[PDB]
Amino acid sequence: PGARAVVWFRRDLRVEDNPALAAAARAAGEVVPAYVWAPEEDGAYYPGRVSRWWLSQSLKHLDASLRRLGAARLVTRRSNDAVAALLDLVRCTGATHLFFNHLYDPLSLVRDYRVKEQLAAEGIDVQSFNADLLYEPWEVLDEDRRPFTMFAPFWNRCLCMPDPAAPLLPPKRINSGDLSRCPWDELVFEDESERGSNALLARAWSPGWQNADKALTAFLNGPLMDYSVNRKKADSASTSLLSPYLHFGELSVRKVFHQVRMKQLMWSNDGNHAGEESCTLFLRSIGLREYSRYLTFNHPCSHEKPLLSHLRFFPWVVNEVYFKVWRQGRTGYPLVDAGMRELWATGWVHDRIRVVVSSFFVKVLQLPWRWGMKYFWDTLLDADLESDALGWQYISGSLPDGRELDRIDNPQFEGYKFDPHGEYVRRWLPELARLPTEWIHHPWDAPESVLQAAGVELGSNYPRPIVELDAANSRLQDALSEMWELEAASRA
Amino acid sequence: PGARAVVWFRRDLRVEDNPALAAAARAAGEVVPAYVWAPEEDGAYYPGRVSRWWLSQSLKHLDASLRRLGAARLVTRRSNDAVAALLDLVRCTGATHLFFNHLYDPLSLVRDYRVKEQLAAEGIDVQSFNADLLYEPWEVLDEDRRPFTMFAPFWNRCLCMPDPAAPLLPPKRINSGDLSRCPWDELVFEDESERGSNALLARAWSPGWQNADKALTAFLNGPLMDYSVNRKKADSASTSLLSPYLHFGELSVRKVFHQVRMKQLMWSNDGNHAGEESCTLFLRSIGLREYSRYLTFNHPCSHEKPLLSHLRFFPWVVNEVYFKVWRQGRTGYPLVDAGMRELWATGWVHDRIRVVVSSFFVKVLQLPWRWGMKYFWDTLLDADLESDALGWQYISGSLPDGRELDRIDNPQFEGYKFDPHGEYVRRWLPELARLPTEWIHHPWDAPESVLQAAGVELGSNYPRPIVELDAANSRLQDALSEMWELEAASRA
Amino acid sequence: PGARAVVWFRRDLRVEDNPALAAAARAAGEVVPAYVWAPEEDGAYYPGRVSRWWLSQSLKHLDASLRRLGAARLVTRRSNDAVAALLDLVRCTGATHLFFNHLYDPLSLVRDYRVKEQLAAEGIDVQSFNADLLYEPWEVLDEDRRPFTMFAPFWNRCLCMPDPAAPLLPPKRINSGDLSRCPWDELVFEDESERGSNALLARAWSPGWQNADKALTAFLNGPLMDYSVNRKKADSASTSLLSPYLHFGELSVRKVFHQVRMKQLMWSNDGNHAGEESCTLFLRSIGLREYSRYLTFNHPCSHEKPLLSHLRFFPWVVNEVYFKVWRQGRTGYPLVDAGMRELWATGWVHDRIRVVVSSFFVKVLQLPWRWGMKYFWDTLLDADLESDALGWQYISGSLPDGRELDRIDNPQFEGYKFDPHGEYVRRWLPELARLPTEWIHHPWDAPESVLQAAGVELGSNYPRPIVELDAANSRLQDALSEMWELEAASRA
Amino acid sequence: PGARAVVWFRRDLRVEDNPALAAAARAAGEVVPAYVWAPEEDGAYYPGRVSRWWLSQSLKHLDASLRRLGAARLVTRRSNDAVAALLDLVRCTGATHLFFNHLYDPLSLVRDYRVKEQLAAEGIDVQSFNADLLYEPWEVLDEDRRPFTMFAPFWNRCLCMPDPAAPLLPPKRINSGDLSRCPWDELVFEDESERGSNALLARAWSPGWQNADKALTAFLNGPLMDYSVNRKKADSASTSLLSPYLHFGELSVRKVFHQVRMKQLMWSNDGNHAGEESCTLFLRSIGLREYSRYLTFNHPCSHEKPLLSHLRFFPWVVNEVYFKVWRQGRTGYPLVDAGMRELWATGWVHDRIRVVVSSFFVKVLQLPWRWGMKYFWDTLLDADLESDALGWQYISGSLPDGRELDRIDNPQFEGYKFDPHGEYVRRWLPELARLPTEWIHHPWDAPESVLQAAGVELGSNYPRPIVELDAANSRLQDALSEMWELEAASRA
Ligand SMILES: Cc1cc2nc3c(=O)[nH]c(=O)nc-3n(C[C@H](O)[C@H](O)[C@H](O)COP(=O)(O)OP(=O)(O)OC[C@H]3O[C@@H](n4cnc5c(N)ncnc54)[C@H](O)[C@@H]3O)c2cc1C
Repeated sequence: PGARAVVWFRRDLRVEDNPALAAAARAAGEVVPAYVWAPEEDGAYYPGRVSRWWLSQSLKHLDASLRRLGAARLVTRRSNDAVAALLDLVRCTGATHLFFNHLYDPLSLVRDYRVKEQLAAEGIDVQSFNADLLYEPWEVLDEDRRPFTMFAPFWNRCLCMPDPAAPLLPPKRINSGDLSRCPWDELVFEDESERGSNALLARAWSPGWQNADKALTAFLNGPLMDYSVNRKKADSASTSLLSPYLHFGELSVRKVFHQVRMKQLMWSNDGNHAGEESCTLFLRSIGLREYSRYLTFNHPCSHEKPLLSHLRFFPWVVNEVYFKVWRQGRTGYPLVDAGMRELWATGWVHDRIRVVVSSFFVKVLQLPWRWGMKYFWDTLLDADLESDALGWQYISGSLPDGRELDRIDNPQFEGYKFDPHGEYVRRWLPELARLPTEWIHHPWDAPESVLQAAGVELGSNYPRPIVELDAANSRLQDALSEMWELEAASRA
Repeated sequence: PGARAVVWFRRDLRVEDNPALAAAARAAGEVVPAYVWAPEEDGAYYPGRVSRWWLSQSLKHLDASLRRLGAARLVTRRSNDAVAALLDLVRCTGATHLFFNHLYDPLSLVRDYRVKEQLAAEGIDVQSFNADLLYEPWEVLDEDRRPFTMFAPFWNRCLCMPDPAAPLLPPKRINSGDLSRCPWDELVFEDESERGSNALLARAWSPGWQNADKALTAFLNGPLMDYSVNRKKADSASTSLLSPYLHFGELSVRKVFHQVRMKQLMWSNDGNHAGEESCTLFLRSIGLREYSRYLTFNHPCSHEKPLLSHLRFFPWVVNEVYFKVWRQGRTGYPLVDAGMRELWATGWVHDRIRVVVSSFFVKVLQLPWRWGMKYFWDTLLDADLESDALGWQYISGSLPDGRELDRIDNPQFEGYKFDPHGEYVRRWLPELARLPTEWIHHPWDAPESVLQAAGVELGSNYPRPIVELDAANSRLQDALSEMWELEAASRA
Repeated sequence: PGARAVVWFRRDLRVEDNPALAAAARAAGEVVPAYVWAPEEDGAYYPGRVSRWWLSQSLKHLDASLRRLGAARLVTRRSNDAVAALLDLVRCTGATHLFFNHLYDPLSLVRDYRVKEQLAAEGIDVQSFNADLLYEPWEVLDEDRRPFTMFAPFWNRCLCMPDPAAPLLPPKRINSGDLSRCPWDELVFEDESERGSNALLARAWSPGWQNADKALTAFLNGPLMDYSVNRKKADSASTSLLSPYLHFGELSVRKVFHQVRMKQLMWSNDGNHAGEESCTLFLRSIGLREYSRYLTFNHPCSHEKPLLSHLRFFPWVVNEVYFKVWRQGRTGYPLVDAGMRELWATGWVHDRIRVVVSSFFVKVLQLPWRWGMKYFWDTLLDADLESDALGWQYISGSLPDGRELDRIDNPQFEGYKFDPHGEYVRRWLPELARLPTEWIHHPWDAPESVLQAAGVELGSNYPRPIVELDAANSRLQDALSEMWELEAASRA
Repeated sequence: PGARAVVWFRRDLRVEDNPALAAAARAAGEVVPAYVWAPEEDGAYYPGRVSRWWLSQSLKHLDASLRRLGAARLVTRRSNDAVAALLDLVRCTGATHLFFNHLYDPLSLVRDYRVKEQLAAEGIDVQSFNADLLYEPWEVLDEDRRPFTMFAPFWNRCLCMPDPAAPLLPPKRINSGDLSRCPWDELVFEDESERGSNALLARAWSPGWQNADKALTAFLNGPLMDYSVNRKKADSASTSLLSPYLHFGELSVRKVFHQVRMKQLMWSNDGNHAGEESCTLFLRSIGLREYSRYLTFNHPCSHEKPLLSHLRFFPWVVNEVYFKVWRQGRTGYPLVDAGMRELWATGWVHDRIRVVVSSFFVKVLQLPWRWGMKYFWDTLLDADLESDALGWQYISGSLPDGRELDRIDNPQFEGYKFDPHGEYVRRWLPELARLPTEWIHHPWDAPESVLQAAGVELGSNYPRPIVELDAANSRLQDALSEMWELEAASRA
């Protein structure tokens, strides 16, 4: 009751199960809540074109959700320096207590300490807890006090760890203080050119604290049960579609764990024997994110010692027109192309068809992986540098469990794994909507009298394949050899 | 991992959010679970005819749910002495740790201590926690350290108390020990005469750990939202139908609180302004049970100083044929009679039409309230002596907030409150299915040429009213006067 | 275009597939439509208490349906003489052409001729066609030019007869003439006492031209398919519920034949092999009505030579209290009693449980069948003297295919045929809602310690059986013997 | 019963409401049914690539539907001469009576007479009736005995004509004769190259006698009611999707008229005031087909005096690469291009977006209309030369009510009429899935900094517009002038 504590959140835009919210209305009795936007010294790089578009709309949905729970306001202050914003706030607000939530990424790994040291020097009682992750990366260890180099045992230990915390209920209702009229900077998240041509994201995606709580609750009832068989299939709504919601924290990662585990229970005693297997498998898929946070917290992943050091001595072509063809739906490889048409039509693509397009980048285009990550970063809603780094490691050699860099997936039966009747291609790629599915991911291989049976005439409708696959798969093996050849040269 | 702890539950038949289960598989690594049946020295009285029928079926649904989570068995041991059964068990099981769950009733208020003292003397580490109640009755107090004499402020304080514990998730999976073959007594819950004629309960009710978890989850989606308006209406599925499930603990009382409070959240930001009011009102209705546990823990309610002391000097007629007519659907009062036909057809009746039949017992029949409670006890599934005592206090004078003993409700517009179009009567009472609803709860008052317009001919179809209301409502006031007259006589 | 023809309908209240409507707006170009109410010389007897209640509401639904198709009015004229009403109309209307629809019953068999002879004498061109029946009773004959004495071959011939006429579409839209203000008598259909206590019929039934068109269309989709198995079961919505609609003509009897036969088609090629059998069986059930019209047209059934001549020399008890117990739910026989509670609660009962109550009248009560028919006539909505005569013949000896008069059905497994789990009894008869279903139709036979297991105490709840079955089944056989004994006496 | 009559159908593949079927099992008592395939002297031209694919599958669905109704067989005989096939049949079958159904097209206008003259000379009683059309083209006339030159009054008269015949019910069940083993030629409908790449038609369309009966019955319940507003909108399932079914006769054109008109009735009395307007409007849309049959029966439309005589002296460019771009989705005009991607992906496109692509052919490509019709003929399922001629007349000058040839529709607000939010484009044309809908049908006009806001880069993704619209709309007006200029030259 003493003063007005304040919470400042960045990737925990939710009012349910927000320890920071449950801490501020737990010492103080006046709680004003804030978000800051110092992007320049958020450091290169930024959040990307669409990761903004989402972020703006979440805030709106946080502001008018916040306002309802307790009429202040979401107080928007933009500055050159983050640390020197909460100081701008704390005098402004007239507050003695700043509470927020942890963030594990490198770019804000150090920021929190220097929002602690600079703030503790002003006797301000900065404190922050854990709502973004399920098992705190420093909470899990390795037989005697070491780390995990693979996924397998990190999860297998986590499984018979204890149960992680049930989600806290929201506060009853909260209240401001003087919205003095202290710091109302309206925020700029999108450039004015791509305002209109952004919003079609809203036709396929609907961001928000609320909208994410039902994003999950409508997954459990439906797509969950027959998920174990279909998680690989990309031609249907086979997956949670819940990842940007979980990126920004709009959905509590242990709300879900509680709910999933519950459904498993009911299904077991229901006698549904494939609901449990489906239900365990999902949990592992959430575990992948938990490991992502673990790996960046465990390994440097900062400046320089890069994530993909070990391709340092790799020779790839710096070709800026191959990349543009990749950027769009014109490579020649339909699986890659449907994915590529969807990413940039809608801002999300199935996991398994991320690998096929992201492998295709490094593997057969032999182009600098930095280029891919930026486009990914720029054009994805569910972009965390953390799990999207992990996804670039897995896919290209690195991770001891990640798949073989030396092997180029053959699209025809990597396409039967992920699109068996071939109707993923042909919701995005109707140019070839009619060529039968034997070789819908092949069109080159298939005979020239069948192409005409279904009006694909590569070079009018659907373009001939960039880099005819055989001779990149040669040249990767030579390229890998120079890697091996010149890493032992500078092992001297 | 050291030995085999054991849990013994009585009114907490559930595997989710069972601290006892989460305690035994938390010291020990072998967990066998048990239930005992010493009814003779469970003390007069028993659990009643149907409260058994439910109990048997729950166990079955606990045994084969227990078995699946971890194949032992539900170990059934019947004895003359309860205390001397766990000793029979602990040697048998070869166990060092007995954990169970609290029960607040008087009949087992003392038992737990003497399952502690006798068990602590054998160095056995008896311990037990809180899963049956939401706010522990000793956790709430009164300004300076006193108690609550009404409902109003007990809840109003509880509301801005803290949030009560989120429900614990079930254990992953558990395991026996040697089901030596140590104590398998098969249990007798129903007499063999009323076996067949019991089970129609199963057509309207379906007991079980599981069945209760979906009893709730199908309430939230449907009847919850438009509950604030309809909680009084008894002609539709206006209520949770969730009370026997919550009596035996099959549904966690703070599973529900979490879920309710959540729905309130989503509805508030949904803009549904009547979902919140509906959602708060339900919560109070759960609060009524919490107060029930509070009142019995607070006030003696034991041997003798009875719950309804203050009718001690009341003169009622000991008439055993009035009671039999009450027992069935033949009183003459249709509201009372539909309720009475339903209680004994199905084992549950709406709250608000419990008061009309339970008032009718004390008020116009002027019959010994003990008689009512036993039938209630004998014929209800959702029978706890605790809340069903509280419901007999409220209804007859006692509780400072309970309604006036001196006033006899007039059935005609107490029937419009609770059955406005009159279709509760006429699902149970079709003898008069056709007399229009102006006076469907009246039939006496209504004119003798209308009775014939709808073929009620009181004394063939639907019997003339026992004790024509006017002259019991006289005689209660005289009866109350002798109470007042002879309580001041023995205030000498 | 010449003048204003007029249509007058009595048991064809519908605007679709009404040849009379399609004839008047086919010579004339002005069409006014009318209904008359001469009940006194409609002849004893009347239409019964509820057959009115329906009739009033149909007219209302014809008047405002008529008005919409073409704003006149339904013109209501009540008179002592029917014939002298259309003369009152024709001058009034200023009309040259009166068209209506055939009615096959005896009471209006002669009326139509003397609405022809008296009207043809005034040079008025009376004409009328066929919309009430499917195969015109004079259209079907017997090998060489004879009649049918059983059902079996009447239908078997009708089956490979030709297809009967598809239903005509309604007129586009029609128009009056001067609603001069010529004959507006408002009509009296119900006595003012039983106005209010009639309408609960509206809760279970909803009469009307329109409401009947969807009464059918919602039958085909649902209850039709699994009708072949369930037509006998009375515990569910196993049947069309379409008979009063079809009595008054609100549903075209060959609209349905077309629709049924269509569904059979689609199901056959659907591969549904039980939809065809179900679909044929329904058709026979409609055939029963067609035969009814045939039998009254074929056999005198008029004044006197009564339908049940051959029980003329039968001795039954004239007891007016047995009949009153029958009238209500108090006989002692639950199957009979549920039916009896439903008839008079709602105005319709399943066919198969009509026989059990209507047999019970003649067979074990041995009471004058006239008494039953009047109550049936008075309390049924789907009352045509035509098919409800046929149903009294079939059930009591007469019809060569009707079941044996000498045999009294034993209620226990006539009740398993028609109510196998026993939940028909116990939606209407909840007094015994709890006694298990082994002997729910028996209660006498079942042991006195089970009655108490389920609180039936015959003589408080559910009354002991009138005429304990054995000794009526004796006495029918003696009664039948005196019939046989004294028919051969007056074969002298 | 005398002999085996035979029916031969060509564009009436249905067993319900097939007068030919109802005629053969009405003189004869043995009925064998047949279809012939003489395509060479069916005359140029053929039926097109997909009109076959449908036709094969219908037969299959007729053969095994025929077989079930009555086990013969559909007897498939292919010949050089049609007339000399039924002679091959009639001896073969040993039959005296050949009945079929009328076809109004020119190519078989004469065939029927010379399947009559050659067959009547062999004393064979050829006869055939009317099942393909609703009002027989010789049944409607013009004030005094003339014809109709516009649609408007042809329908307005037809409306207050009489009601056309209700649909006949199928036969009960029929039977062969000796399937001697007389003429079983298996039929070739598709070339073996385009077998596989044809069938995806089956994913969007499902042909068949049966499948068409439910194609309609699921239209009435849903899309019918809100059809009056949405018939123009092409972005949803706004229309019957019932036209190929109605082309081949699989759906009876007066089954539907009956059903539609019925729904109108129920909606009127339902009070739905927009169901009637919607229901009338559909009927007119069926009327368009009726007029089509009328126009070809009325006007020569044969050899030579072509349908589009009056563009005889029109100069268009014979350019075979403009046409190929049209053939596919690459014109530059998104509305045109989505349509063009759908036609050839799926074999059907909305009516209103047929005009925009078919106008675009004649109007801005200024290419020979013959070229369009063949592709239409080749790639449509719902291809009748009859109504698809009429649709080419209407769209290009001809029909006195058809729209102005001189005016080129401006795509931007012809696209708001037909695709208001722009989601038709972007189910077929996702290359531009993201450019906002202000100018999704414009992409040229819209500014070069917005193209980049949504990654359209015309010349990588979605190609720059063939013939930049302005200067075809110039050149049509010059082209029209030479028409006018050189028709008056040869009016000399
Ligand atoms: C004469 C009388 C007798 C009663 N006997 C019992 C009994 O034997 N067992 C029992 O659980 N409740 C009893 N109650 C309380 C209340 O009527 C029942 O909880 C109600 O019948 C349950 O219906 P429900 O499932 O729709 O509860 P809901 O309205 O759906 O809400 C669920 C919770 O409401 C609680 N509740 C609501 N009202 C009360 C109340 N007055 N007192 C205590 N709890 C309340 C119940 O514990 C229940 O768990 C009695 C009330 C009266 C007036």
